[PDB]
Amino acid sequence: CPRFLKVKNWETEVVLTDTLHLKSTLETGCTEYICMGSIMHPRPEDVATKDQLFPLAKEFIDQYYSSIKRFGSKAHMERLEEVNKEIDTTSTYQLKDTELIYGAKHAWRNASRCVGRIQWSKLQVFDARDCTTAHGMFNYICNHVKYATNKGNLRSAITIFPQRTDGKHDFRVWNSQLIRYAGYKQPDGSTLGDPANVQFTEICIQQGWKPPRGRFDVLPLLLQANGNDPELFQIPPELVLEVPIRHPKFEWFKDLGLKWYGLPAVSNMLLEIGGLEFSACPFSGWYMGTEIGVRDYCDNSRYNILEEVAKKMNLDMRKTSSLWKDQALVEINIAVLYSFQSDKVTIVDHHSATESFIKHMENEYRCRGGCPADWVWIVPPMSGSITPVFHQEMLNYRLTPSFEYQPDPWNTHVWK
Amino acid sequence: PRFLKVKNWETEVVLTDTLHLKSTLETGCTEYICMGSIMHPSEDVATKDQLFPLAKEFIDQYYSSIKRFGSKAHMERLEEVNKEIDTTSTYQLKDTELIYGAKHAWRNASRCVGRIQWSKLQVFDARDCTTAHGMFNYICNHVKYATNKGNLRSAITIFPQRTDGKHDFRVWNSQLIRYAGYKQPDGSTLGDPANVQFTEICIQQGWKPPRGRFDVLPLLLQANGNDPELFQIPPELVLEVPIRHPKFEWFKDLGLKWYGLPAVSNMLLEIGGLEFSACPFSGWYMGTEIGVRDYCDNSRYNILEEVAKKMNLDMRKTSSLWKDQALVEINIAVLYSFQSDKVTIVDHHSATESFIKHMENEYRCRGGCPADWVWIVPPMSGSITPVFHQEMLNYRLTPSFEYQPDPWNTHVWK
Ligand code: HEM
Ligand code: HEM
Ligand SMILES: CCO[C@@H]1C[C@H](CCc2cc(F)c(F)c(CCc3cc(C)cc(N)n3)c2)N(C)C1
Ligand SMILES: CCO[C@@H]1C[C@H](CCc2cc(F)c(F)c(CCc3cc(C)cc(N)n3)c2)N(C)C1
Ligand SMILES: C[C@H](O)[C@H](O)[C@H]1CNc2nc(N)[nH]c(=O)c2N1
Ligand SMILES: C[C@H](O)[C@H](O)[C@H]1CNc2nc(N)[nH]c(=O)c2N1
Ligand SMILES: [Zn+2]
Repeated sequence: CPRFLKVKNWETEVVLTDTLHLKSTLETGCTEYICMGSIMHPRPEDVATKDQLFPLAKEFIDQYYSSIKRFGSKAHMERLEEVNKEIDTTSTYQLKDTELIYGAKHAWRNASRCVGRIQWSKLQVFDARDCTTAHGMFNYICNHVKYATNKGNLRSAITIFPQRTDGKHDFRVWNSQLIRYAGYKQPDGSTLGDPANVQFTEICIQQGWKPPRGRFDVLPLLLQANGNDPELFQIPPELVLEVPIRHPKFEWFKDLGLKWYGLPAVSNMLLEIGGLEFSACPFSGWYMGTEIGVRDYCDNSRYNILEEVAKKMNLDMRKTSSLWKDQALVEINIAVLYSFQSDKVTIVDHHSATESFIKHMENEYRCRGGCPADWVWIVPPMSGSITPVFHQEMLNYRLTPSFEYQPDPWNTHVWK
Repeated sequence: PRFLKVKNWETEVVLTDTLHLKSTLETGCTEYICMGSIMHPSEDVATKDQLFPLAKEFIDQYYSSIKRFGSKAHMERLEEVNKEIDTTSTYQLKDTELIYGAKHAWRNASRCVGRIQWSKLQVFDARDCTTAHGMFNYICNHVKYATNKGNLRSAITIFPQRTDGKHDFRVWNSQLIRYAGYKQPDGSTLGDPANVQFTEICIQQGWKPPRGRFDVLPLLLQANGNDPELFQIPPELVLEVPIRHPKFEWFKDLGLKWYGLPAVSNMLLEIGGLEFSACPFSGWYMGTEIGVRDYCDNSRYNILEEVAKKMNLDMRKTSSLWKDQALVEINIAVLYSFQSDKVTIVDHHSATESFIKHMENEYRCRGGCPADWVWIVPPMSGSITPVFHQEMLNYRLTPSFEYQPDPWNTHVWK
C-alpha cells in the first residue's frame, strides 16, 4: 500500500496529503474491483477472546499514551502490564476514567459520517459503568438530557453504560434515539405520526405503553440492563425541549401544526474502545437544519409534507419541471431554521456546518495527518453543490476507537 | 465473490448484482480505504502482448451479445484479430463491433444518469480521417445531426485509434461548444472561468476573441499528432437558448444564455484494447448541469449573488437560505427557457426517476448496472430524488470512457 494519499478540492485547488489512513483497522466493504461507498451497512452473542483482545487493548493504550506525550514512559509500560494481567485472569479489562474519556472523544473524532466533528474535543462524557438496573439507566439518561438540553443552549454529551461481558448481559437502549415521535399504522394503511418509528412504537405498545395516538407523541424509553428484559419509562415532558415550526414570511405555516424536538440523541450504536464493546452509549449534539427540514419532514417514508406545503404556496404541482418540490423544500427549511433561532435553540444551517467541516478537515490533515470522511453522508441532502464539501475529495477509512452499528435488540434478545 | 444486494431505502426494493463478477479494471478502493469521492482515482501505449487478451475478451462479449458465442464467425474473427495484432501490432474493429463498443461504453458509464437511452446512440465512424480539416468536417456533421433544430439526438464520432502515441488524434476543447473565459486586468473573469486557460491557448494560436460574456470558442483540432488547427463552427449550427424566468420578468435583464448541445470531447474511448483518444459524444442536458453547476459554482459564472439581489432577499446571514432560494429560481428559468424554445432538456426529477427504471431493467436482463452514487445524485435537491435512497455498486466494465491527459501538457510542437 502507498504511504501518502492526496485529496483535492476542485473549487479552491487545495491539495491535502493523508498519512493517517495507514492506521486504519477495519474493513470498508470495498475491494480493488468494487466500491460500496453508497451502501448503508457494508452473532452479537459472540465476544472477543483473550488472544483477540491483547493486541486491541495494546494498540489503544499505545495510542492513548502517545496522545499525552508519555509514550514509552514508566506509566505507559505499567499500564500495559496491568491490562495484560486483567485480560489474562478475567478475559477482559477495565478502562481508566481518562482512557474512557479519550476513547469516546476519539470515536466521535473518527466518525467518518459526521459533519459536526469540529466540536469533537468539547464533549461531556458521563461515566455510567456503575449502573446495574434499568431504573438507573433511566436516571442517568434523564441527567444527560437535562445537561445536554441546557434550556436551549445545547451541549454535546455521551453517557456510557457497562461494557459487554459474555454477551448475555448487555445493556441496550432499545430506542434508536432518546427522543423520537411515535408512529401508528392505521387499519386503512395510512400512518399517524412518524412512519420511521412504527415498528418500535408497536413494541412499546406491546410492552405496556398506553399511546395518546397523536401526531407528536414522545416515545417512552425502553431500557435493558445486564441482559434483563427491557423496561418502559416516560421521559419527564419538561425535559423534552420542543420547537413549534413557523415561517418568517408565510403566516399560514404555523397552521400546519408542526413541531420538532430540540435534542438529537442517537442511542442504538456501539462504542468500541480498545476492543471493549459498550452496547449502550447514547450521545447527543445539536441539529443541522436539513436533518429536520429535508429528511424528517420531506422524505416520502416520513412526515411527507411537501405536498401540503406546496398546496399552501399555490405551486403548479402537475409537472415536475416547475420544481415545486424544490421550492417548497427550501421554505420548509427556512421555517425550521427560523423557529429554532427564534426560540434560541442551538441549530446550524448546512452552509455554516459544511464550512466548519472543511476548516476542521484541513486542521486534522495538518495536525493529525488525515481526516476520514464519508462524502455520501457529509454532503447535505439539499443544495449539495453550493456547499464546500461537495467539491472536496475525501478518503473514507475506519479508525478505532469508533461508533459502530449493531443489530436491533428485539431481533436477538433472549426473553426471561 | 458473491451475489451482492443493493437496497432502495424508500421503496425497500432489493436488487441482486451478479454483473460485478465480470469486471477486471480497478476502482481505486481497497479493503481499508474507499476512494468513492476521488474524481480521477488512480505514457499509455499498450503492446501486442497486452493487446490480444483485451481484444479476445471484447470479441467474446460481442459474439456472446449476438447469440453466436463459439460459432464459426467467432472462431474466425478471433484468428483474424490474432493474425492482425501479430503482424501490425494492432487491429481494426469491424463496423458492427465499433457500434457495439461505443454503445456499451455508454452503458458501462457509472457516472452517467442518462443511460436509459444507451442503445439509441448514433455512431459516426470517422476512422478514415487524416487531417484537422477532415476532423472539422466530421464534427460539423455531428453537431448538425445531434442538434436537429432542437429535438436533440445522441451521437458519437470516433476518430482513428492511437497507434504509437506520437500520432494521436485529439480535440483540444473539453466540449465541442463552450463559452470562453477572460482574465481581466482588474482581476475578475469575463465569461466562463473554467475555460480561461484554453481560451488563452486559442488566442495564442491566432484566435480573435470578441471578449464578450458568451463567446463560442473555436474548435482546436489535432490530427495524427500534428500541431492543432483552429476552426470556427458555423454559427447557424450553434443552437442557443436565452434564459428567462416564467414569473420574474427582470430575469431576462440578466442577459444569460446557454447552448443546447452538451458534447464531451476530451475523453478516451477504450474498446477491446484499442484507444480512441478523439471521440466527441453528445446527448442533451439535465437542467441542473447548467442551472446549478455552470451558473452557480464559485469557480464558474457565480451568478447567485446577482439573482438573490434582484429577488430582494436577506443576504446578511447564511441561515436565511438565500443561496438555496435563488438556486431553485435559476433552475426553474433554465427548464422554462429550454422547454419554451422546444430544445430537448430533462429535469433532475424525471432523469433520476428514469435512471431508477433503467437500473431495474439492467438488473433484470444483465445482472447489474455500475453506478457512481456521488455523480448520479443531482447537485441540488438530492434526497427528494429517488436515487438518493438508492444503494449503488460501482465497478469498472469495459468498453469504457476514460480520462486522458490534457493535450497541452503532452504535445511536443514543431
Ligand atoms: C455537535 C453537533 C453535531 C452535529 C451538527 C452533527 C451532525 C451530524 C449529521 C448531520 C450526521 C448525519 C446524520 C444523518 O443524516 O442521519 C451525523 C452523523 C453522525 N454523528 Fe454527528 N453531529 C453532531 C454531534 C455528534 C456527536 C456528539 C457524536 C458522538 C459523540 C456524533 C457522532 C456521529 C456518528 C457516529 C454519526 C453516524 C451516524 C450513523 O451512521 O447513523 N455526532 N452527525
Ligand atoms: C442523452 C442524454 C444524457 C443525459 C441527460 C446525461 C446526463 C449526464 C450527467 C448529468 C452526467 C454528469 C455530468 C457532469 O456532471 O459532468 C453525465 C456523465 C457522463 N455521461 Fe451522460 N448524459 C446523456 C448522454 C450521454 C451520452 C450520449 C454519453 C456517451 C456516448 C454519455 C456518457 C457519459 C459519461 C462518460 C459521463 C462521465 C463524465 C465524466 O466522468 O466526466 N452520456 N451524463
Ligand atoms: C428513514 C427515513 O429518513 C431517515 C431520517 C434520518 C434523517 C437524518 C437524521 C434525522 C434525525 F431526526 C436525527 F435525530 C438524526 C441523528 C443524527 C445526529 C446525531 C447527532 C449526535 C447529532 C446530530 N445533529 N444528528 C439524523 N436519516 C438517517 C434517514
Ligand atoms: C470543476 C467543477 O465544476 C465542473 C462543472 C461541471 C458541470 C456539469 C456539466 C456541465 C456542462 F455544461 C456539461 F456540458 C457537462 C457535460 C456532461 C454531459 C455529457 C453528455 C454526453 C450529456 C450531458 N447531458 N452532459 C457537464 N462539472 C463536471 C464540474
Ligand atoms: C470531490 C467530488 O468527487 C467532485 O466534486 C464531484 C462530486 N460529484 C459530482 N457529480 C457530478 N455529477 N459531477 C461532478 O463534477 C461532481 N464532482
Ligand atoms: C443509498 C444511500 O447510501 C443512503 O440513502 C444514504 C445517502 N446519504 C445519507 N446521508 C446522510 N447524512 N444520512 C443518510 O441517511 C443518508 N442516506
Ligand atoms: Zn469505495
